Amino acid sequence: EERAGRHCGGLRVLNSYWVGEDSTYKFFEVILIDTFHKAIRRNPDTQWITKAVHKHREMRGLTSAGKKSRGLGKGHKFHLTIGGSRRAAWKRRNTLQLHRYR
Amino acid sequence: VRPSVEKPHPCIQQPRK
Amino acid sequence: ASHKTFRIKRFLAKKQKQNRPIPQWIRMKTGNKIRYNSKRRHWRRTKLG
Amino acid sequence: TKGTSSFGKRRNKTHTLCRRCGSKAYHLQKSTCGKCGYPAKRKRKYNWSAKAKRRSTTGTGRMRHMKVVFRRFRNGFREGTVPKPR
Amino acid sequence: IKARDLRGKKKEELLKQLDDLKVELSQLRVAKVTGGAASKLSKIRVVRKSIARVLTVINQTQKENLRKFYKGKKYKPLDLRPKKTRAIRRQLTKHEENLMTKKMQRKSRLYSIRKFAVKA
Amino acid sequence: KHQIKHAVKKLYDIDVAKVNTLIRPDGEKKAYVRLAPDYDALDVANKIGII
RNA sequence: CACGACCUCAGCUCAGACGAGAAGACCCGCUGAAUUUAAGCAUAUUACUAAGCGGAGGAAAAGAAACCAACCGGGAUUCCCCCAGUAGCGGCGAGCGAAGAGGGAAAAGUCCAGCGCCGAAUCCCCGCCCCAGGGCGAGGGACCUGUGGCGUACG
RNA sequence: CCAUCUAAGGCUAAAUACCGGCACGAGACCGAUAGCGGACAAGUACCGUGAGGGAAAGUUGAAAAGAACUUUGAAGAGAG
RNA sequence: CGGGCGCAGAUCUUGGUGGUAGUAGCAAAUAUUCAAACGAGAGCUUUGAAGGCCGAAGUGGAGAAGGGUUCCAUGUGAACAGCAGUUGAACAUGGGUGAGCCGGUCCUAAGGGACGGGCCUACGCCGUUCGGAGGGGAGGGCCC
RNA sequence: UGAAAAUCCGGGGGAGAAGGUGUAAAUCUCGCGCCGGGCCGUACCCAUAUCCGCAGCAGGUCUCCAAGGUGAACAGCCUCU
RNA sequence: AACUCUUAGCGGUGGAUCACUCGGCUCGUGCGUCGAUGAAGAACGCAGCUAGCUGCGAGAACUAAUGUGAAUUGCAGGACACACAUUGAUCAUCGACCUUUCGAACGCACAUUGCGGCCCCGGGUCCAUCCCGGGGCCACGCCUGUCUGAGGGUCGCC
Ligand SMILES: [Mg+2]
Ligand SMILES: [Mg+2]
Ligand SMILES: [Mg+2]
Ligand SMILES: [Mg+2]
Ligand SMILES: [Mg+2]
Ligand SMILES: [Mg+2]
Ligand SMILES: [Mg+2]
Ligand SMILES: [Mg+2]
Ligand SMILES: [Mg+2]
Ligand SMILES: [Mg+2]
Ligand SMILES: [Mg+2]
Ligand SMILES: [Mg+2]
Ligand SMILES: [Mg+2]
Ligand SMILES: [Mg+2]
Ligand SMILES: [Mg+2]
Ligand SMILES: [Mg+2]
Ligand SMILES: [Mg+2]
Ligand SMILES: [Mg+2]
Ligand SMILES: [Mg+2]
Ligand SMILES: [Mg+2]
Ligand SMILES: [Mg+2]
Ligand SMILES: [Mg+2]
Ligand SMILES: [Mg+2]
Ligand SMILES: [Mg+2]
Ligand SMILES: [Mg+2]
Ligand SMILES: [Mg+2]
Ligand SMILES: [Mg+2]
Ligand SMILES: [Mg+2]
Ligand SMILES: [Mg+2]
Ligand SMILES: [Mg+2]
Ligand SMILES: [Mg+2]
Ligand SMILES: [Mg+2]
Ligand SMILES: [Mg+2]
Ligand SMILES: [Zn+2]
Repeated sequence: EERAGRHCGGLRVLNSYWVGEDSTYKFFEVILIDTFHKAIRRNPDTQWITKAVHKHREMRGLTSAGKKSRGLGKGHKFHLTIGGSRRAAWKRRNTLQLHRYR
Repeated sequence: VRPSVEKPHPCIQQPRK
Repeated sequence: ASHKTFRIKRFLAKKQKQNRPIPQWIRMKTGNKIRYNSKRRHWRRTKLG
Repeated sequence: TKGTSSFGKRRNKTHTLCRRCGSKAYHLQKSTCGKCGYPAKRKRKYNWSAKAKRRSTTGTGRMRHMKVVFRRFRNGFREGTVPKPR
Repeated sequence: IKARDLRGKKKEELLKQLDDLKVELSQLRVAKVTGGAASKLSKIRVVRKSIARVLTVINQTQKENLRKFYKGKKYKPLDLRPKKTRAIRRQLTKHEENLMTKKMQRKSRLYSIRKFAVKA
Repeated sequence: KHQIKHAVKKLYDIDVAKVNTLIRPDGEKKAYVRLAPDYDALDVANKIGII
């Protein structure tokens, strides 16, 4: 999905799924959305993807296929990423909180 | 203008007997 | 050399017009604060590449 | 030799003026500038040189069409109307 | 060569006044090389700014006519469109952001937060 | 050479035989317009204010 | 393609749009060292750091539980204090090291697919009529390989 | 046996961060070998093929009133 | 009450100044000489004469690369030209490079490098006459 | 075994075009006439003082032209421009 | 006599010290906006006399508009400026207008102001060919739709 969303810069990746397997290759199908088509901008249930914050969402770990690798969740399994990303948690746990009256 | 200092640009000396 | 490109010749023209001495009336205007052009280059001492 | 007798054979330009950064770094044989990365579409910058980034960052030049955005922002990008005449 | 006086004139006389100011500026460049005088070279900046206000009225008049011409047209030239910034031009218009689907129209009709107050 | 020849035929209404352009060392292009034999460059230079 | 429909795949300086680069303090996804420490050093440490690559926003990311707890039970996420230099990891050496509860800042919750009833009730384009908001056209399409309405774990 | 949630689809403000940018207020700080490399025509002059390296340099007086004029010297430079 | 709080040293940092010191030195490729002019000023500029060297693989006449106004005329003698200067490649004020037939432009050589495709998590890289439905000129009145 | 390409030409080929009794088609100017040729470089030094080596540095830097006498000589020595 | 050393006065060399500060540094607050509608950066050019810096783009040291209400300044000087009353000097603000070339840079390329094509307009040509000048265009990837197609790929009807 990162390889498809980069070749088609004018479209935003929605999701992807598995369609074929082999010993050498894996075949997928990526679903892209043209966020400037009127059939998509005039639908209130699809205007969320037309926002500027979703620019290249598949190469920031926001699609379902790429969000899994970030290792986030709720529970004793996912203490590493408490605070969003694993780097946000690592930064918080290493900042020396020098208070004003310590 | 010139730098303050510049890089400057052989006896073996072993007595035996 | 004698074989120049237009971009090189246009570059040498600007450096030739920048090498002019400071006007005399500029000195009296600034009260001898700017007496000499601090970017005067000589063709033997400074090369422009 | 390797010194004074070898500096006399220097009469062949290696770099020339680039078309994107105006610096004498455009390699002739490699056809690639050594300061801005021309003709690659992305300008080369590196975080291991804070001084090299400070000389060519945004704001060290003129900002012709960007200093106007700063002036139009303080009024809300107002366009299409005219002040009240006398 | 007055700002407000060049607007009542028409295109034929503005251009006629424009070229008559250029033939006067050309005669000042001739005197500038021939030696000129004090009262003669000091008018170069006056004529330069005169052809600027004459040419300004010509430019901002033809654009007002083009804006009246493309008024109501669905497709306008790119220079006649609002140039706010590249991010604003790609945002949802007032019509597209006010679109409220038939589900949250009913939800916003009978489940809207009311105005209440607590005694103590 | 065609624009310079056509410009002087309009600014002063004088025919030109040939034009020799030359970019001076300071970046300014200098032209040598040779007028037709029916016109005299001494009379034209006095009308346009050269002399 | 004798004459059509369709599927699949092409061409254009075809009508209208979109992507590129910059910046990068903060933010997101990868990649990734060694100086240094262990008085040597190889695991460890330095460090899931510097440098390298990609992608954004005024915030980003996270987020409405396949949670914590084992209690008379708590109830999205983020942040601060505390838990705590604690449980634990480690040539168990040097060193590393969270979390539940609790006290605070702020608090807002929800939409599809599926299930299947509603004569596709849906959408874009084009040509228009009225005062950003509503209609028309025996126009051209999209779509039954599924648009829209009701509806989502609280039934 | 009991407790708990319903995974492999989507959205969501506020508390949070901000050595970049625009515009401001302040200081038990530095006072021209200090404080930013840069109080000045400073990332300038200058060096290197290049990546890059990178300075020195503030102060007449309240007001130029910046020394008319005479005199010696070719003139700088002196004497009134 | 708060510190960027006390210097003789660190082949300390930066700036300045001494002894050495009117010292070393201005010694590679044969040479200068008389008169005159200009001038405040002449071994050194200019003119004339005399005597010499480079001796046509030149100390001659023209270019390429490179330099970029150093080219030319006039003026000045502060600084610079390691003595001097009436001189200069210095300083100041003006001026100067004219093309259908000189060269660039045009051609491909080595080689560089797009396109198709493949590869790389990626910025991108591999590859170069092979590989894609890669043919947008020519003709007959619609054919090819 | 000691280059490619632009470009130019000749031949083979006889598809086609030309007029019906004086011309026509066609002419590799075939004798001459008419119009046009844009853009860029162009000064100077090219080396015991205009390049590089911190400099007017005994170094380094690709070529063309090249006289008389002695002599085998573009050697050395002398002379003219 | 000289010369050398010491002390003090004065004068040189040198620049310390002190005083000054339109600079820096640090903290806090409000905003938090670039770009194919051509950005950042770069090149060249622009003032009567202008090298640099700053400001601008062939309308080039700024034009229009509005607020302000008599200057700019080195010497000039001259203002469609001033007795604003022929509605305005300057400054500030900045809703109009303008913004050369390179640059993601976009006809192909660039150590080249090199080499092209299409459409339209004016002139030379007036026998529409050719030449010159002007303007609008021609990159890559991708989306929706139109148009023109291709393959016994799957069929229908003959
Ligand atoms: Mg030199
Ligand atoms: Mg629904
Ligand atoms: Mg980007
Ligand atoms: Mg160790
Ligand atoms: Mg040790
Ligand atoms: Mg990094
Ligand atoms: Mg916030
Ligand atoms: Mg978000
Ligand atoms: Mg909880
Ligand atoms: Mg404790
Ligand atoms: Mg660790
Ligand atoms: Mg989200
Ligand atoms: Mg900040
Ligand atoms: Mg300082
Ligand atoms: Mg600073
Ligand atoms: Mg003062
Ligand atoms: Mg100290
Ligand atoms: Mg000391
Ligand atoms: Mg000697
Ligand atoms: Mg010899
Ligand atoms: Mg000159
Ligand atoms: Mg000379
Ligand atoms: Mg002279
Ligand atoms: Mg001397
Ligand atoms: Mg001279
Ligand atoms: Mg000079
Ligand atoms: Mg034949
Ligand atoms: Mg010559
Ligand atoms: Mg010499
Ligand atoms: Mg004694
Ligand atoms: Mg003493
Ligand atoms: Mg003293
Ligand atoms: Mg542009
Ligand atoms: Zn460059």
